[PDB]
Amino acid sequence: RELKLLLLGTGESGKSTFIKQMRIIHGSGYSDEDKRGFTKLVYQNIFTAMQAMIRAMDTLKIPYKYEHNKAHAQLVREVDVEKVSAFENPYVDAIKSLWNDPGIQECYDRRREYQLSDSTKYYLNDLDRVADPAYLPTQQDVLRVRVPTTGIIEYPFDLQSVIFRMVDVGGQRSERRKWIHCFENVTSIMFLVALSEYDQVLVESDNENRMEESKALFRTIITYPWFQNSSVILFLNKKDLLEEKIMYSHLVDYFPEYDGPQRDAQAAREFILKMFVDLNPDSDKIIYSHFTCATDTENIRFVFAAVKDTILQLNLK
Ligand SMILES: Nc1nc2c(ncn2[C@@H]2O[C@H](COP(=O)(O)OP(=O)(O)O)[C@@H](O)[C@H]2O)c(=O)[nH]1
Ligand code: ALF
Ligand SMILES: [Mg+2]
Repeated sequence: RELKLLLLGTGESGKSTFIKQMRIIHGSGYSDEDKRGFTKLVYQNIFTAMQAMIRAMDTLKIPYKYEHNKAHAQLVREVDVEKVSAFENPYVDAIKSLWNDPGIQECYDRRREYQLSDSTKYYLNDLDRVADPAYLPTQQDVLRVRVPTTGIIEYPFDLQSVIFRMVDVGGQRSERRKWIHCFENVTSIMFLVALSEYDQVLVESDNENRMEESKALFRTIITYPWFQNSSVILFLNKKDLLEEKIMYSHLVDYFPEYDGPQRDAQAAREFILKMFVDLNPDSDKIIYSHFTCATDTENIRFVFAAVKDTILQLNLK
């Protein structure tokens, strides 16, 4: 009855964000209790970002500008999110002072040297409103919250006239080996790759570029013999991150083969798309690609409007 889909990609790529977007558009919008729960999630995300960037500053031995905030920094090291609660007054001022500190700002601008959530800037801009006790996060705040998924999570859903069940899976290397069981009757595969992953290395490995791992995984998935009868769609996510990363980072250093002009977001996107589509072994196969940004509802709407039609045309029964 209902067709089975997979959302595949390396960790942090953005699969769960697309699941949230699909639920929001063609499902049930999140309720007040949902946002109340997500407030704590946002709180621990902010705490994790603060701790990670302080640890990065320490490892990189970058001096601080504010001596007083150093005390707060120590307090930051003492905060533990296992026995977590709502944000408290003594922490909001310290976080604001740290974020306003130019030294840690430069450290974050150098974020390529360590792992960090892409939502850090958004929450930092939010500042008091998010940290305000009267926290009423909007759909954007809920979408821009990071919660590492793990294990196979089937998400039943249906279109206006057809039923298409999705499957969200983890992207961490240790977890990918659990996918064996979700390939039983795949009707079409959606693959997510972070356009901005070209600069950051994996989390599980600090020496392998994320883009190389993503390309290897895409090749491995296409090489699967039993997917020959299933369509594949390559969602190029996080274009809004890449349009700034390229402006701030040169794609030549990551992949020198991209000899195109610098600062051209469209050129870099086209180069990445060509590089990924080249990995297919046999040209008779067709690969559909769509630039997108899971954090924007309109882009997901537009992409899905055609993805559903393509899937329906692919499977006539
Ligand atoms: N700015 C931006 N952030 C994104 C986009 N896609 C995903 N993210 C963020 O990336 C973080 C991690 O994505 P995640 O949901 O874990 O994807 P998953 O690893 O495949 O499950 C989330 O907190 C999202 O807010 C995007 O297109 N643009
Ligand atoms: F990297 Al994930 F769920 F965020 F596998
Ligand atoms: Mg996830």
